[PDB]
Amino acid sequence: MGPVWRKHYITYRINNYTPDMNREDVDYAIRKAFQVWSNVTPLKFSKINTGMADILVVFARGAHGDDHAFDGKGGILAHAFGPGSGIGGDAHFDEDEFWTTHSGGTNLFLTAVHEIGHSLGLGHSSDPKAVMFPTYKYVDINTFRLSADDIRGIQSLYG
Ligand SMILES: NC(=O)[C@H](CCC(=O)O)NC(=O)[C@H](CCC(=O)O)NC(=O)[C@H](Cc1cc(-c2ccccc2)no1)CP(=O)(O)c1ccc(Br)cc1
Ligand SMILES: [Ca+2]
Ligand SMILES: [Ca+2]
Ligand SMILES: [Ca+2]
Ligand SMILES: [Zn+2]
Ligand SMILES: [Zn+2]
Repeated sequence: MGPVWRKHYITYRINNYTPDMNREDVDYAIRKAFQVWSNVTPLKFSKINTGMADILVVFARGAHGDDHAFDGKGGILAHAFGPGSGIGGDAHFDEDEFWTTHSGGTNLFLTAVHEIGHSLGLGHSSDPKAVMFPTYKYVDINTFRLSADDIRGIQSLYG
């Protein structure tokens, strides 16, 4: 349950870029992460560079202006606010992690799929195979799929 977006057109904006990855790789990871969720819902996501986006994507360090401070390398990798105005929906990634396109460090795509889950109103899964399982663990992103539980979860919220 919990809050949900009351529209099917949702915008996002990348507030800033980790220096860990090149810009196009960050854009790609985020775009593909939204696509994962749009593939199984009526939701559509558009990136904007100018304007008032629903979901702000932010990389930040330690105490960064909200009530969910980061903890340096390891521990919490990211956090996101559920649907709502203002800071609602926004997804924040811990810059003290080393973000990657791959298995080294912390994979941005996989983390973003999880965080966008939260941005859309999903909670955690008890399926060790679900992207909404509470702890990060790398899986081959080339064959990544939502689990049936993730799909049940998001379809119960939208459509
Ligand atoms: N423990 C781990 O496996 C890695 C660290 C590994 C490392 O050292 O690199 N950390 C993690 O997996 C941590 C653990 C957080 C904790 O202490 O409870 N989880 C997190 O960082 C959560 C964020 C996450 C999970 C995943 C994931 C899960 C399954 C498959 C693929 C990716 N991707 O990002 C944090 P959150 O759920 O958004 C969150 C944040 C703040 C609040 Br308040 C509430 C919820
Ligand atoms: Ca917002
Ligand atoms: Ca951390
Ligand atoms: Ca970093
Ligand atoms: Zn934050
Ligand atoms: Zn989570």
